[PDB]
Amino acid sequence: EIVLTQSPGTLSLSPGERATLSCRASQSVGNNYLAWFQQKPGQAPRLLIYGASSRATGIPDRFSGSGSGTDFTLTISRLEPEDFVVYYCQQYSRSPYIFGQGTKLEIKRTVAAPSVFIFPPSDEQLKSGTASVVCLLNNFYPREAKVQWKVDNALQSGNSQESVTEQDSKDSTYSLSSTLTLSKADYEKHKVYACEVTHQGLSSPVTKSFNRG
Amino acid sequence: IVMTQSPDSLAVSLGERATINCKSSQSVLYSSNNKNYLAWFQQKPGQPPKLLIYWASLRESGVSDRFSGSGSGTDFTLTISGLQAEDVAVYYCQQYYSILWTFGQGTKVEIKSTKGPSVFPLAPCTAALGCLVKDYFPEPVTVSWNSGALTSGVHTFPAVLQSSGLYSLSSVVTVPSSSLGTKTYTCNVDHKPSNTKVDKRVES
Amino acid sequence: EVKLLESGGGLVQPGRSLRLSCIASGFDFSGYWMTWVRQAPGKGLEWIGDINPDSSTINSTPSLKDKVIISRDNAKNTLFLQMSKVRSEDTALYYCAQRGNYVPFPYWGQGTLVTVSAAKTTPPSVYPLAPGSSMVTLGCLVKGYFPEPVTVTWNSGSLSSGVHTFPAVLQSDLYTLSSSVTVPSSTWPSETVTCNVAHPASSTKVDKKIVPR
Amino acid sequence: SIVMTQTPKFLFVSAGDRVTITCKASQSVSNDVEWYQQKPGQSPKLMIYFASKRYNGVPDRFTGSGFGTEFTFTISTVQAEDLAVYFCQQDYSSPWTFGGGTKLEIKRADAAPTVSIFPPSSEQLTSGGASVVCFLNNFYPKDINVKWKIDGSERQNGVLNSWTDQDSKDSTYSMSSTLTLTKDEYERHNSYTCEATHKTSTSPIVKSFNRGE
Ligand SMILES: C[C@]12CC[C@H](O)C[C@@]1(O)CC[C@@H]1[C@@H]2CC[C@]2(C)[C@@H](c3ccc(=O)oc3)C[C@H]3O[C@]132
Ligand SMILES: C[C@]12CC[C@H](O)C[C@@]1(O)CC[C@@H]1[C@@H]2CC[C@]2(C)[C@@H](c3ccc(=O)oc3)C[C@H]3O[C@]132
Repeated sequence: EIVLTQSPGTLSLSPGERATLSCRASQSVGNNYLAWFQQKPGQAPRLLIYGASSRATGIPDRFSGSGSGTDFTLTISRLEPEDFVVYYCQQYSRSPYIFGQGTKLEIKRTVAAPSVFIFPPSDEQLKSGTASVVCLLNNFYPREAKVQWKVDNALQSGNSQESVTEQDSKDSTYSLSSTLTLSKADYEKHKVYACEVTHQGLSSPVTKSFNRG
Repeated sequence: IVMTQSPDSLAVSLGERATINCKSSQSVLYSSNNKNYLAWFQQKPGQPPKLLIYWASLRESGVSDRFSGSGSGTDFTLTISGLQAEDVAVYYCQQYYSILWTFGQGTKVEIKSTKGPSVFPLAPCTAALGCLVKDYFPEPVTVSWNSGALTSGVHTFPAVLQSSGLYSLSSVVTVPSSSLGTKTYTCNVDHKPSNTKVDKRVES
Repeated sequence: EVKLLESGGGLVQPGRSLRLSCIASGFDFSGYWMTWVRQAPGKGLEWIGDINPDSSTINSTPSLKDKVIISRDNAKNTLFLQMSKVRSEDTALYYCAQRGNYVPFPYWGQGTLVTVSAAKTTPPSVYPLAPGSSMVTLGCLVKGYFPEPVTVTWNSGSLSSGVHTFPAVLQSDLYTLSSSVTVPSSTWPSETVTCNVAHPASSTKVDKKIVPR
Repeated sequence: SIVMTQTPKFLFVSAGDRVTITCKASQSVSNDVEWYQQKPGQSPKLMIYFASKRYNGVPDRFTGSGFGTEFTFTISTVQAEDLAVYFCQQDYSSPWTFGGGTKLEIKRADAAPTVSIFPPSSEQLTSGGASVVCFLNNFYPKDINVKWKIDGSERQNGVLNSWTDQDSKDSTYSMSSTLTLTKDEYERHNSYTCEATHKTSTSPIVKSFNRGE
C-alpha cells in the first residue's frame, strides 16, 4: 500500500505565524491524487486541498498545498486561533485508501512544570466496593508528561486511566488526571500509594504518595 | 451537496444489529454509469478515519463481512449485522459525486445501559479538592461548582469509557488553603439523560 | 511600565544566611511564575530557582537545590530568596525576573549586588577634581567605601551626556572610583556643577560642588 | 544539565557589517532557545525568543533561526549602540541553562586621548591624604601606556588604573589614572607629570603642574 507519514506529530506555533505540515509517501502517489483534511473537535472532516495543490471551494486564501509524488506540504500562511486543530493527508491514487496518522497544531508558550496532588478514595466509594486513586497534574506544558503508579514501591501497568483537558483558554496550559482503579478487596491488600511524575520542566521526577490511614 | 445522518447517537445491545441512515440534499446516482458516489467511514477516539464502504455498497479491502451499506439516489444505509465491542466508534457518510467531498455530521454508536451518576469527594490527607463522577450512561454530564459561582482555577476533565460500558470523569478546583475552614465548596453534577442533578459538598 | 525592585543586597559573613526581597508592580502578579538569576564577577549567568504562581511548586538547579529557599506573598506582591550556609561562590549580583506565559524572561530587576566578607561597612569621602587654573573637564574621586556598589550622577542626572564613570578599584579592603564630566569651557565656573554619590550600604548621600582654585 | 556552547567567544566588527553568532546544544531543544543582550552597567535584556521571534522594541536588523541542536543570532548592519555581550539560553528541560556569552567590540579608526591632570583637593589634604588624577578620554585603540613622573623621575607605586567599557555612542575608550601619595611626600616634591604613549603619535602626550603655583 501507499503509507502516508505525517511530520511532525504536533507543531507548536503562535497565531499570525505560518505553519508547514509534511506528508511523506512510502510509494509515488499517481496523478498527485493527494488530499488534505481539517478536523475540529467534535466535527466531521473537511476537505481543504485536493490534487496536491488545488484549494477546494469555500476554503480561505491562507491554506495552500505544495509538492509531488512522495513529498507534500500544507502551508497555513497566517494562522487564525480557530485553525489550531488536527490536519490529515490521504491519497486516492491506489487501493487501499489510508489516512496519515495526523498533525495537530497547538499554541506555543514557554515551558511549565506541573503542580501535583494525590487523592485517597472516599469512605463512601470503599463501602460501594471499588477504590479509585486520583493523581492530578495542574497547569503544565508541553502535554508530554509520564505518570507512573507505585503501590508498595511496585511500578503498576495498565490498571490506570489518564484524562487530559483541552489547552487552557487563559494561559494555554494542560491539566491531566490519572485514576488507578482497584476493587476494595485488592486496594486493602497494599499500604503505600504513590504517583511518580516525570515532566520536561522538572529537574527530576516529583513523587506524591499516601499510606492508607 | 449536504449529507444528513440519523440517528445522531445509537445504543444497541452487544451482538445485535445496528442501522445508520444517510440522506443527500441532491441525487448522487450518476445517470450515465449507474453508480452511487457515496462512501462510509469509521473513526475511533484519537485516530484517523478508516474507509469502510464506497460506491454505496462495495466493502474496501479488510473490512469485515458484517459491515454492509445499501440504498441509492438520495437515501442510503450502513448496517452492522453482528455488533461487537471493537465496532464502538463514530460513523460518517461522504459524497464524492462532485469535487467537494462532504461528510454527514456523524453518528456515535454504543452499548445500552441507562444509569444515573455516582459522586465522591476528591479530598487529600493553595490546596486542591474535587469531585469524582463515576459509573454513568449515557453522555453527557455537566459539572459546576457552587452553582457556577466558582469558576477560577477549575478543571473538569473529559469523560472516559470504562470496561463496564459506563462513563467516569473528575472535576477539580484549587482554592486558598486558609479558606478551607470557612467557605463552602459544592460540586453540582447535572445528568440530563437520567433526569438527575447531584450536589456533593467536598470537605478537608 | 513594569517594575521589579530587589532589596537586601550588601555584605554577609561566610557560613551565615541572606534574604533578598523583590517587589513587582504593573502586572497581575498572582498570574505568573517568578525566577531568580545571578551573575558572578566572571560575568557567567547562573539560573537559580523559579516558582509557579501558588508557591505550591519550585524549579531550582541541583548545585543549590538543598541550599536556598525561594518563596512569595501574592497580596504583598513580593518575591523572596533565602540563602543558608553562604560561601565564596555566592558572591554575585542577584536578578529578580518574571517567567512569562508566551515569552520566557521579558522583565529583569536592575540587580542587587551581594558581597560575602567579614569586612566592616564604611562610607566614602568625596573629593572634587578642578583644574590647576573649547571644552572643560571636571571630576570627583570617591575614596574608601565598602561594600560595592555606589551610584554616581552629575547635577541629579541632568548631565549624563559626556560623562565617564570609571570601574572602582579595591585597596586596603576599601573601594575607590572616579567620575569625569566634559562641558563647554564658558559653562563652568559661570554655571554650577555638583557630583552626587549615594552609598546604599551606609544609607548616605553626598553632593560635592566642584571649586575653582 | 543541557550544555549550550556559543561561538565565537568574541567578535570585533566594523559598523554596518553582519555578525553571526551560533549556539549548539548537547541534545535537541526544538524552538525553546533564546537570546539576551547585556550592556555594561545594566541587567540582561530579552531580544529573540523561540530561536526566531523578535521581542518588542527590538529593531528588526536583529534576527534568529534554528531547530533541534543548531541555532544562530544575526545582527545585519551592526552599529555603535549594539556594543554588548550576547547569551543563548534553553527552556526545553531543567535546569534552564545560559551559553558562555559572546562580547561584541566595534572596529573603527584611531583617536588620540583628551588628557586632563588634577592636583589633590583641599578637602583631601585637610583630612591628611593626597591623590593626583589623570583622565585620558575618548581614544582608540584600547591599548595605552600611562606613566607618572615626580620632579622628572618615574614613579610606579601608589598608581591605580581603570578602563571604562567601549562607548555606546562613539565606540571610543576612556582611562582613569590615580597616583595616591602621603601628604608628607606630596609636599616634598614640586613638578608632577602624566605621560600618555599611544600609536596615534610617536611623541608622547605630556600634561603637568607645579605644586607651588
Ligand atoms: C471514497 C474515497 C476514499 C479515499 C478518500 O479519502 C475519500 C474518497 O471519497 C475520495 C474519492 C474516492 C475515494 C475512493 C476511490 C475513488 C472512487 C477513486 C476511483 C477508483 C476507481 C475508479 O474507477 O474511479 C474512481 C478515485 C477517487 O474517487 C475516489
Ligand atoms: C475528479 C474526480 C471527479 C469525481 C469525484 O467526485 C472526485 C474525483 O476527484 C475522484 C476521482 C477522479 C474523478 C475524475 C475522473 C478520474 C480521474 C477517473 C479517471 C479517468 C481517466 C483516467 O485515465 O484515469 C482516471 C477515475 C477517478 O479518478 C477520477
